Amino acid sequence: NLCPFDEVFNATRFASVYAWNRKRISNCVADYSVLYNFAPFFAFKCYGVSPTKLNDLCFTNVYADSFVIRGNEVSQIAPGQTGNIADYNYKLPDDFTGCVIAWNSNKLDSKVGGNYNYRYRLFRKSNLKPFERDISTEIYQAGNKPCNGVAGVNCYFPLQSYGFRPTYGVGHQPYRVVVLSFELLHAPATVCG
Amino acid sequence: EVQLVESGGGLVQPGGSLRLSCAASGITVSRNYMSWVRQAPGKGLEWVSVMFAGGSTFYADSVKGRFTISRDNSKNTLYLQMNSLRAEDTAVYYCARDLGVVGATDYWGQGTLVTVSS
Amino acid sequence: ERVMTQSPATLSVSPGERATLSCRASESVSSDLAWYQQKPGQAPRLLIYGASTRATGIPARFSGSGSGTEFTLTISSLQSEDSAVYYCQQYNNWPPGYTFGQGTKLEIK
Repeated sequence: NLCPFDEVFNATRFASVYAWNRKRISNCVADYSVLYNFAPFFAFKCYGVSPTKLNDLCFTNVYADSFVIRGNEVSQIAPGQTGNIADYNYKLPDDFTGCVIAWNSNKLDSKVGGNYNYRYRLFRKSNLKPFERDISTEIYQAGNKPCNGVAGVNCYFPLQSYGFRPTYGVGHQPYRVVVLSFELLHAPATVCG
Repeated sequence: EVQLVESGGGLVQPGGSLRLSCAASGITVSRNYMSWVRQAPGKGLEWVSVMFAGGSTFYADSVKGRFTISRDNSKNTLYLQMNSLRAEDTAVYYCARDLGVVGATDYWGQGTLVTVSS
Repeated sequence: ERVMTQSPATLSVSPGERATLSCRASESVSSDLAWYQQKPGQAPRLLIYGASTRATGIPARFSGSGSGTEFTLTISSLQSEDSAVYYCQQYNNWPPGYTFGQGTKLEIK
């Protein structure tokens, strides 16, 4: 009756912080025996819940949101934290209870040819509401028209590459991050153990 | 033409306050990453402050806690309020629109001298 | 906070020849750079961003090179008005960040 956390974390296909990936866990026994107890976890921290109580806590549903960001930007995934990734890309609430985990994927997702497949968000018109998927293909602007008919000025594309390549230092090594949010709204709990 | 014009430069006694203003043309500011730079006479340059297109601002450490950036979106202009000017801050301040990886800082302002009484 | 150091301080080359300016970083900077030419009397002017991409309009006479922690700017044929100060600006942390250099003084004869 074990949850699919295994796959979730080991699928090694993580897409992007741009239009992140989600999963709604339900109908399982949340073991946790491996969670925050596996060996290669680098950083784990939850707000609102203690780890052992967590191992004994029980809930109605779970939301996991995995993505990949640059190591120097992990400090921006935090309650109400302000920056770029946390203001225009993906913003977690202020009273968010749950924990995040981050791995230095300095080998798994990188290529000498440039593992820049993912394009993070660097141009947004207005700050994000918490958990607002804003995957879009538009041209952010300054002049009248967008780049379809203009060039140079007002020809911006919000999806900018990362350029992950091995010479990059630690501060620029792709960290894979996963955030857990436990919802408790009036419903029978299908996740406890 | 696209330009940034500045005002507020002058002289004020130390510890006093001042307010720098920046007007733009042919380009929007509300949706443009703004960055105020300054230059001491004869020395290099240093990033002073930045305001984003959503409002979340940031400041350098040397001036943290003393300067506050704001912008009158209604008439397409930027502003920087200063306080507690000490002996270092005598410098010329520039207004810039910085894009970053997609084109580094380009459009700059004529500048404004800021010296103190003594 | 990567500290950039320019070199040499001064350079005097006969008109019509090449000119070489080095700017040295302390960390890794990959291809995050730019070059500014601040003709004496007004604000600087952007010449070449990223690694070597020539800003719009900027005469082809300029050429940038280098990567990692070391970069170089090269001018094909200096005309009389090329005399100015030049600065290498890094931006490895863009929101919010930049770090300037000490500048270089270039003259003619």
